[PDB]
This record gives sequence, structure tokens and C-alpha cells, in this order.
Amino acid sequence: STPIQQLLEHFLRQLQRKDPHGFFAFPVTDAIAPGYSMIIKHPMDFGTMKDKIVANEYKSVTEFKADFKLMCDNAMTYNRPDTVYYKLAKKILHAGFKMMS
Amino acid sequence: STPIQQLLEHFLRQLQRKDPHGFFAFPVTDAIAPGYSMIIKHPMDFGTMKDKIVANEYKSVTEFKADFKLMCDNAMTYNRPDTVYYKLAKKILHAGFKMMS
Amino acid sequence: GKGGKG
Repeated sequence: STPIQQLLEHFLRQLQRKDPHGFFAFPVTDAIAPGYSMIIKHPMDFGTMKDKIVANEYKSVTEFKADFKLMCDNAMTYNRPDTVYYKLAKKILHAGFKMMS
Repeated sequence: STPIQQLLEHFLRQLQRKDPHGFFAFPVTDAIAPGYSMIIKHPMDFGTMKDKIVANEYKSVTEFKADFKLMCDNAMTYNRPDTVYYKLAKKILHAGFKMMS
Repeated sequence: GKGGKG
């Protein structure tokens, strides 16, 4: 387990703490979210990111940050603005980026 | 069964023919449409319109057209633009008003 | 069939 790995694992644990319901913990399925897979072309979630940390697929904090952004943008794209999901995705996107600066 | 009633019933039958799946036939419930009743303040559907015809609640074509428009605007408000639902509501809104003119 | 999540 490399040094970039303990850095990204720390950031991941801190971002997950901002989602106490686990709305971002696991892949979204079309069964809970009609039409999701036809609207969101590159799904992402915290479980996937953790796996990618372990597969050493992140070589930089910037690549990690890009997947975080993709997760938030997917949620802001799929969910209507009034929903818990959209508000939470906006809130954590900007705070997560501030945190990782 | 007044003259206004047979006029509005013809219009209603022609508008229903434009929704062959019956997406507009009955009240939407929050069970098939999460958060519907908190986003849409005044629900309308063809089954409710038919009732109001028979209750003599429409005194003019303009009042009838207003409920048709509310039904279509509710659908375009709640449903995302790429959906079957949104597309159908736009399509029939404009055709329906053209037919009634 | 209809809506988003929830």
C-alpha cells in the first residue's frame, strides 16, 4: 500500500462522512432510479473509488478529484434540483474540492 | 346533458386518443412518481376532466382548455425532458390547443 | 417507469 494510497484513503473517508445516508456508497441501479443508465454514461460512487484506490488506478490526487467530480455531476444531472440528492451532490462537490485543496 | 357537455366530451375523446398508453388517464400517485405531490400543487388528469364535465363544472371551452393546459404543464414540470412523459405532454399540449381552435 | 429516486 503506497503513499498515494493512504492519502486518497484519507480523503475518501472524509468525503464519505459528508454523506451519512450512504446515498453515494454504491452503484445506482435502474430499479431504484428509472432511466438512470441511459442518462448517466459513466457511473461512479464511493465503493468504486475505493476499489480504484486499491487497484492503484489513481496516480495523482487530480485523477481522484476527477472521479469525485464525476460522481457529483452525475447526481446533479439525473436528480431534479429540489431533491435531497441534487442538494447533497452540490454541497459535497464544492466542500470536497475545498477540502482536498 | 347540455350542449356544452357534448362539445367538451367530443374534445375530451379526441385528446385521449392522442395518449394511447393512458399516461394521462388517472391521477398520478406518489408511489409511481416519488415526490409528485410536493412538486405539483394542482394535479389534473383526463378522468378528473370527464368528471368535471358531468358535474357541469365547465361553463366554457376556455375553462376546459385551462385544465388541459394545467395537465400538460404539470407533466412538463415533473418529468425530465428526455422522458416519454415530457415529450408526450408537449406534443399533445400544442396539438390539442390547435385542434380546439 | 416514472420519476427519479426516492
